[PDB]
Amino acid sequence: NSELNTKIVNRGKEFFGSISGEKPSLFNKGAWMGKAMDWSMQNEQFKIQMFRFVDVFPSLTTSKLLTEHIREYFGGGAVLNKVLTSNIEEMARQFIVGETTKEAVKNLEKLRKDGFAAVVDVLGEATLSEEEAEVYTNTYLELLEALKKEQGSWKGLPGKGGDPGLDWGHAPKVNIAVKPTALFCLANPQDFEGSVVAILDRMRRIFKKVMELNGFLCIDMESYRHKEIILEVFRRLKLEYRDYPHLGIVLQAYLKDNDKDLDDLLAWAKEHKVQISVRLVKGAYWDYETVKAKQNDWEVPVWTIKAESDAAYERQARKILENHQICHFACASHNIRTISAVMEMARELNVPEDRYEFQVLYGMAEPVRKGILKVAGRIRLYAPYGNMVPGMGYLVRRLLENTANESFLRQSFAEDAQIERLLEDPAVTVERERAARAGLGGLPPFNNEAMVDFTRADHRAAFPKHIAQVRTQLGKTYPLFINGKEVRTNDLIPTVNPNKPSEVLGQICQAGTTEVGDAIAAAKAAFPAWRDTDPRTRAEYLLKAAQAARKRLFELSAWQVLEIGKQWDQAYADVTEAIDFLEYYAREMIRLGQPQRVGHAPGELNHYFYEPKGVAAVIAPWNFPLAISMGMASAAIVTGNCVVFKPSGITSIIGWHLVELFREAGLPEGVFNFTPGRGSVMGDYLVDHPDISLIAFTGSMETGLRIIERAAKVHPGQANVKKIISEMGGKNAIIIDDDADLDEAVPHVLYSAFGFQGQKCSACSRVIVLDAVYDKFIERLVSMAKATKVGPSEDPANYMGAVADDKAMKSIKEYAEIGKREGHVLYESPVPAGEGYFVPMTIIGGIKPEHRIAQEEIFGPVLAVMRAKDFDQAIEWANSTQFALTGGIFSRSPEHLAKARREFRVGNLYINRNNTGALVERQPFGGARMSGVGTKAGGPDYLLHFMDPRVVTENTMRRGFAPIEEDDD
Amino acid sequence: SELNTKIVNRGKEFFGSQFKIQMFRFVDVFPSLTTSKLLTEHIREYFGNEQDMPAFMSTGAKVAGMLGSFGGAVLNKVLTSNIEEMARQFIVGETTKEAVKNLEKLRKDGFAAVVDVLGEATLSEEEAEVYTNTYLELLEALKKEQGSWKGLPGKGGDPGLDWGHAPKVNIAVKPTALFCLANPQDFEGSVVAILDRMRRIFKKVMELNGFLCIDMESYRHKEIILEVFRRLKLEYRDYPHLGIVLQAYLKDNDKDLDDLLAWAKEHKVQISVRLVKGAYWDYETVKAKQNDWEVPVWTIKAESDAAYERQARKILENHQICHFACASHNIRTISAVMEMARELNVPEDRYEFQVLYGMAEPVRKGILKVAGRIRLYAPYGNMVPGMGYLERLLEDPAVTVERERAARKGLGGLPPFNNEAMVDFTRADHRAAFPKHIAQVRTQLGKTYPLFINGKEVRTNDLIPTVNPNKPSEVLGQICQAGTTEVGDAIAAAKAAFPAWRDTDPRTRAEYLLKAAQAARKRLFELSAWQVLEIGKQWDQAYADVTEAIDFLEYYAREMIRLGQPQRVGHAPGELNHYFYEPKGVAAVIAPWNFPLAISMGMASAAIVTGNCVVFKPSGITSIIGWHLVELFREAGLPEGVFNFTPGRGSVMGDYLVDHPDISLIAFTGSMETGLRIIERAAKVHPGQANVKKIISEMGGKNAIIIDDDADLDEAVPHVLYSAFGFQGQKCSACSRVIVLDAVYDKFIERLVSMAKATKVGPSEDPANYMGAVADDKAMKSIKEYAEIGKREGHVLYESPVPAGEGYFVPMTIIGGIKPEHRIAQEEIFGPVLAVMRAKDFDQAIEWANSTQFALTGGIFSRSPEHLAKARREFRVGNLYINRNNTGALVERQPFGGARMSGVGTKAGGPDYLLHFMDPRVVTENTMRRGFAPIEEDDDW
Ligand SMILES: Cc1cc2nc3c(=O)[nH]c(=O)nc-3n(C[C@H](O)[C@H](O)[C@H](O)COP(=O)(O)OP(=O)(O)OC[C@H]3O[C@@H](n4cnc5c(N)ncnc54)[C@H](O)[C@@H]3O)c2cc1C
Ligand SMILES: Cc1cc2nc3c(=O)[nH]c(=O)nc-3n(C[C@H](O)[C@H](O)[C@H](O)COP(=O)(O)OP(=O)(O)OC[C@H]3O[C@@H](n4cnc5c(N)ncnc54)[C@H](O)[C@@H]3O)c2cc1C
Ligand SMILES: [K+]
Ligand SMILES: [K+]
Repeated sequence: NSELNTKIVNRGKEFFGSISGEKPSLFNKGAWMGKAMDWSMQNEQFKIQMFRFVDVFPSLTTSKLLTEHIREYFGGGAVLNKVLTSNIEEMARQFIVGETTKEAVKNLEKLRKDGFAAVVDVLGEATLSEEEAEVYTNTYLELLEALKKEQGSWKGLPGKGGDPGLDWGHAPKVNIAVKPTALFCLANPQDFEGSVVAILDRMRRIFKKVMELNGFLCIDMESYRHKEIILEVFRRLKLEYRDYPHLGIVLQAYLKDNDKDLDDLLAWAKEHKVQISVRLVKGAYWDYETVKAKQNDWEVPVWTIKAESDAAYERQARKILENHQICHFACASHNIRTISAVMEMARELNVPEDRYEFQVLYGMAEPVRKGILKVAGRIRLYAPYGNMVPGMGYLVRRLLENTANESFLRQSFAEDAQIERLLEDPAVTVERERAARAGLGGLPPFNNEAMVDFTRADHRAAFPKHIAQVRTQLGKTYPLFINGKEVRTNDLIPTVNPNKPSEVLGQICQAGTTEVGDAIAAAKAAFPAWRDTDPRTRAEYLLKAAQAARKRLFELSAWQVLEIGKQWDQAYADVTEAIDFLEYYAREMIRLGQPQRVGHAPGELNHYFYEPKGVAAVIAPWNFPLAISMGMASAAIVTGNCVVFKPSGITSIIGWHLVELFREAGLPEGVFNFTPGRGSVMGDYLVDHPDISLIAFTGSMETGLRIIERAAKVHPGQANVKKIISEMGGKNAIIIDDDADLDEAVPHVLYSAFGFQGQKCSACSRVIVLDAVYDKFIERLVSMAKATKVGPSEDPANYMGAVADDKAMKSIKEYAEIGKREGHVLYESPVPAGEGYFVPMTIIGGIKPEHRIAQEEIFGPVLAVMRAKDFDQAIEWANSTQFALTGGIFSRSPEHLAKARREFRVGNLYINRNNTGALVERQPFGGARMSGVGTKAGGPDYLLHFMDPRVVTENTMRRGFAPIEEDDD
Repeated sequence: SELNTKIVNRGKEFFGSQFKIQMFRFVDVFPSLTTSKLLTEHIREYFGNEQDMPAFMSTGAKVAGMLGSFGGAVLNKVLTSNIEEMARQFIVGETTKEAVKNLEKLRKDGFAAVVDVLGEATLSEEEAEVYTNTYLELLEALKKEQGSWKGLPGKGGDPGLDWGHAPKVNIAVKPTALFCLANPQDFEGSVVAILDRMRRIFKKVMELNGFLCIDMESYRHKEIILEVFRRLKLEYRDYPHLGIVLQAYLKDNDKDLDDLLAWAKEHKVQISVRLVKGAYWDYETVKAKQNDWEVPVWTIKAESDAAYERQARKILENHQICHFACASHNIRTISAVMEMARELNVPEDRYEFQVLYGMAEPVRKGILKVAGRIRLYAPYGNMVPGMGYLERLLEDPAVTVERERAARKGLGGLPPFNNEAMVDFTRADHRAAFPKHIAQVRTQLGKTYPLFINGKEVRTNDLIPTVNPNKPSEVLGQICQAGTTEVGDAIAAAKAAFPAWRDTDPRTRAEYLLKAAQAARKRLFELSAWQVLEIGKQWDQAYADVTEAIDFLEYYAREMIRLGQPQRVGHAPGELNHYFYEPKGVAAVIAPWNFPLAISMGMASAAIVTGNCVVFKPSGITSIIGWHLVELFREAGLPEGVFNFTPGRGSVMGDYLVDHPDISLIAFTGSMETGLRIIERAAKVHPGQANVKKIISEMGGKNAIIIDDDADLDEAVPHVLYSAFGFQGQKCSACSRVIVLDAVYDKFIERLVSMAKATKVGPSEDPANYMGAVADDKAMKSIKEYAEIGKREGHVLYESPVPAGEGYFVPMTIIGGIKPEHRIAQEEIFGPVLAVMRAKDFDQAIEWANSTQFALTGGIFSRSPEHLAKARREFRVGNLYINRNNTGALVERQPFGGARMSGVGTKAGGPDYLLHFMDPRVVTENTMRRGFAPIEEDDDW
């Protein structure tokens, strides 16, 4: 509305005029803080180094660490140490009211004398243990106890009447904020109910004490990952205390979901006949959400045009004010436009002042704050307190917030103010900027398949449903598939659920040597026509197989949950990876499929091109039973070979999915043959066969090396020297440097070691921790481990579950016993009673390179902890096995990271994240040494391993004449 | 511009006085269509394109195809008749009787004549004799006729002469038609062979006081032909009727002309010159560019039109000593000669004009009415095959030149790769270089060649003499042999050198290869001469070995620079993935004797430049050439231990080297038997062994060339002879089976065997010899037994003489009747034993081509697009060559290697090769800290 907007602009103009020349303290260049922010706003490279240096600072406990990091980041001594320490502490102190409860209450009271209310927060988020969650909870209880004893002596902040005991006459004097992720270390929508209950139970304990002193509790909103969980905690706590009005929730206007979330919540309040309070903010995690989404192949949950967040805020604030009778409103913004909008919308709607207040962050926007105090009178400061390390996330969000290009505050106080532009109706700005914003073979470029996203109710509902549906399909007999036809044999092997082995999923026919011979012959007969099929047409078959899998994504995942004990996310990622291989290798064949002219001499034409080899034997593992199976089979297929495929005997139903997918794609008969069989009956037979030209194997070293020896022999009638593609496992280390962010390292190490019960060739089985941070890291690692539960993978509350089968359990348990003798147990989890191949989550310390569990691949949930004296020994220890598949390092030292990139010679080295989870294209996967033969699946050199090059050279000069070609010399 | 205006006007006077390509292709191939089936198939194929053809042709082609051979007879009758009639407009006859008759209708029209024989390329001594005797036969017929010939109208002189001064009988002769192996590589032998035949023809010419003119052919033979003319002139100084052709398009011509005139004056003789522009322009430019030779011709057409006038003038000036024939169809060129002569008052007995008999009759006559003395160049021979073989315009070309002249990339800072220039025996310095360097090598014999380990020479008590296979009494040197102890020391040195070398920047590693390449280039003739003596390489074979070694160095240097930069993969924000390559460790390089520098350097330098360290075992019979690698890397300053030289007895140290746990890669080129054994032993992982051993293996072939029934035999025969017998057949790429279609078989085998008969077997230091001794006594005994096996299996067609006395000589041997079931159709002989297989149809030819366990190279000669496309698809070898020999793969142009029992699919000299010596690594970094990440340019954002 033009009339309302005019009032808003005019108020905004009066506001700017009143603060003309004033700047927030943070930008004051008479202080280190101000100069650093100035430099950061001027130079992106410096900003990154500066903010990263702030993050690593608390770990720099020695003079050596401090001076070296300064040189590495930016390139008597005691006093210089304290100069630097004081500077960083100044940056942290900028945004906090204290370090202890006592100091906070004291400064809280000085703030009241200046006329400011407060919402008090205990710094902390993303907790790592139950014990840490308890400390955080008890800190709030301690705060409330101290506040209960002081508030009686507080005169209520000046207001226009009401109760002089209350702030402004109506607001409770005690107001606290709590971050839900500080309340549960395993908060995750994958375990939606368990997360809600764990957080709710601690929140209730805090809320009960709040209600004791008639105070206000506001629940902060954190990353999008937990948004739905947090709304549910609020709804549940609210209904438990339906008559208590002082409970609030943060809603984030920068979220696309927020128009609906706010509508849902207002309707919900009406339906349940309760009142609510909403602190409307834009949102604090924008940089994170954008990146996190793209990295994890989820949809971006925030608006990406800044004005869209402003417009949404004005929309949503208006909706709230219109509903002031049921919804109390806290306007939390430092933006003069946004603030003036709220003031004029409230005026127009005639909203009583007891229904809305203004909030700003402590240590920011002081001139804006001063204006609100003068004009509105009701201004509350978000006041956090605590130490630098638990407050580091918050601190960095403030540094980013105040220096961002799109920041209102930066544009008002760090740049020359363009007031007319700053005060524009953001809806108008959205229209303009939205307007302005507006591969080969015809194929769109490759993108990894969307990962399951348990923020979605439908994705959360899908798994229990598909798992149940799978259970309606048990008991079937799975035949061989040879030359386009189903072939039954008499020999059946049941396949069972490792988490509940009495549950039989199906019976699998076994191929004898005769049937495998029939499969090889069919592959061989099909080969000439398939070899002669256009590469683009072969690619099209893979694309059709991918679409078929895409249609069955949840169903395919559910099968893996039951047949091999994949957790929901592990199962889904297995299927999406199979899909990625199909899409990526289709495109790779299209690229490689066109002959290239080579040389540039006239009178001559040379073309270099590729052809397939013949029949490929594909021998797949059980641990990534669809992904790796499909990767090897489809690479061989798309390059023009025909395949005889032996799935693992314990994931043969998953192996059958390859049959179903290629059948739906309509692949020609003979090109793909499915011959599950007993290795003792047909393993050597398949590898030895004279008509095999390629073997693609992923498995243990022992088996891989045996195949490599047997395959080397050229038998009578054998056409080619057999090509080997082999991936043979690892004994992978993660190094924890002394400057590592332990809050990051702990959950990544835990996932690397115990994800899918440790049954990955990439799994971390050695964590090599520098002596200087050893006790601190191990305490935190063990504490998080203790909170995790072992049990059936179909139950998403469980972190890990049964290993693959009875033989694997016996082998892993024997290794666990060896390890317990070699070192000392640091943690050994309980397991469920009754049936299931359960091995405890096991962590063993005191391990050294000479120990068997530091050398031999266990392939189970047994983590060796190695205490290294310095970074040089960590590297040496990392390199001390015969394997070299993956590795990880947590370090914030450029020099150490460079040393690791050069010297930690593994196939896939990961810096500051888990060392599992390689994605197609992004992380081509595979290594050398005893871990493989240097082939990397999902990368641009892989398909060539399944082919051989040919050249055709033509003499184009006939009778002393040759046609000129465009690229001739 | 006095003469110019006068030239323009002499010219003005004169001026008043897809389907087409398919048609040309059809006439070309027509003489080969010897069956109705062949004829209908080629009509169907050549004129089948519905879109690009007239609908008459398009519809006829389809009809021809549907009728098949049943429709052939009527087509042959019609097409032959029409083509014979067409040919009659360019060729004066195919019998002497028919010739004379038209030569007389020509005299009775105002035209003199020069007669030339148009036939197939001379590929044998018999064919040279047929050509020669055809001239003798025309001269006898002309002798018996020129008496009754009324001399052409004139102004003075003998009226029993043409124009009163010109002999009535004039013949032109093509030099290379007199000697099928004419080659400047054997300059003197080529001169003598041709001269001996030219002399016999000339005497018959002098017997009837006629004129003999010696044609000029391609640049390859120019200096040979000039020397022939001289030797012949001095033999008959006083006989004035001998002529030579000079080509104005050659940059050499100015000096060649001046030198010839001088030479004449000095020896006090007269000469005659037929000045032409040049008939081989496209050939010369392509051949020069394929070999990095100097381009011998101008490349602006006007430059040739200008050079002609320059040179015609100079000739006319010296008319007292040099008679002159103007041979051009260019009005400006004829005009400008005319006036230049008449502006220097050259008597008319000193210049005549020559044009093609095939020139349009009105143009031919209207030109006579201005120039007066026109001689017709009159081709003579078989009509059908003969036809298969067949204003501003008046401006001063020098002006045109000044104007058109006036009107007129690599990475890593390095120029783009280009193959090292091949030796050029048209150069006197290149011809002189081999005898010199061979003699210099002979001053260096008798040395003891030590091991080279960790930068040091290491001697052992066990010495093996290396000898000349063409003269085994000649001992070139003694080679120290490494026992297992020394090989272990080499392996340990390599392993100790590896970490520092792996960490050496790829651009720096490449720099060492570039320095080794410059070092080899500096010693090219010397390095070549050594191979001539140590392994019996012929001059060109030796030089090509060294140039290929240089090419591997230059190419692999560039490949490592390309591959050495990590590449970001993926495009997710908050994340950096970099994909890059690392070396494996110690490489065993086990090299063959047959390309002793090229293959050795290729495998060694590839391993070295990729960051591996090398333990190198040369063949026991080419260890001095192996020592050259030591010299070259030493001169490049390669760090100690990176390259180690350990010749040793395979029986003593071969398995030890392959089996060693510290070896990570084995690069082998050699026999299948040895390669497969290496593959089996390398597969095993021994205690302490770090990697699964990587195999790079090339294991030989049983390579076929298919001769389709429409093949051009003038090209196919010599290419097959070279492919089979070049370097005594000792190549993994050699043609050991020639599979010949039934309809062309008898003609092909006659010409091939007759060519083989013309060649000589003997010492490879003698450039006159085609091939020489095989590698050693063991090879000789083995090859000879295979020959005896073959002779029992099939039918010997040719077995050459060999020199008496010492030397490992195997006869050049051709055996027919060979079928796929035969041992010599299956087993690699590696010597000069060629199996000839008669295939009943093209389908069978393909099936026979694919009938061995090998698949290295192949070749096909065909002019059928459908047969060629079938070969490209189904003749599945690593390197298939169409319409040329199947040997001589060049770096980059022909990356080399195959699969089946021929190799493991590695191709030396190509863009996938270096990757086989490395393993890939990925580093993945999470760049997000505390909720923010640096924005990268290549991010999806
Ligand atoms: C008292 C208080 C409590 C808060 N509590 C929370 C909380 O519990 N949870 C939470 O997530 N946030 C919370 N916030 C908000 C957050 O911390 C920032 O303070 C706030 O987003 C800044 O907005 P603005 O109107 O002050 O400044 P502005 O400069 O107007 O707005 C900046 C905001 O715009 C958004 N933005 C930036 N770039 C883009 C873009 N390209 N596209 C779309 N949007 C963009 C971001 O949200 C950014 O913070 C709170 C804020 C206050 C004052
Ligand atoms: C009677 C007679 C005898 C002959 N004898 C021989 C012989 O023994 N040896 C021999 O080699 N040929 C011989 N020729 C052919 C001669 O050399 C030329 O091929 C042809 O005659 C030139 O034709 P032109 O002067 O009529 O016409 P033009 O159009 O004037 O001349 C064409 C010529 O220009 C030259 N040319 C074309 N393009 C370029 C370019 N881009 N740069 C530089 N030069 C260029 C070529 O030589 C080409 O032949 C003979 C020709 C005749 C008529
Ligand atoms: K199972
Ligand atoms: K020798």
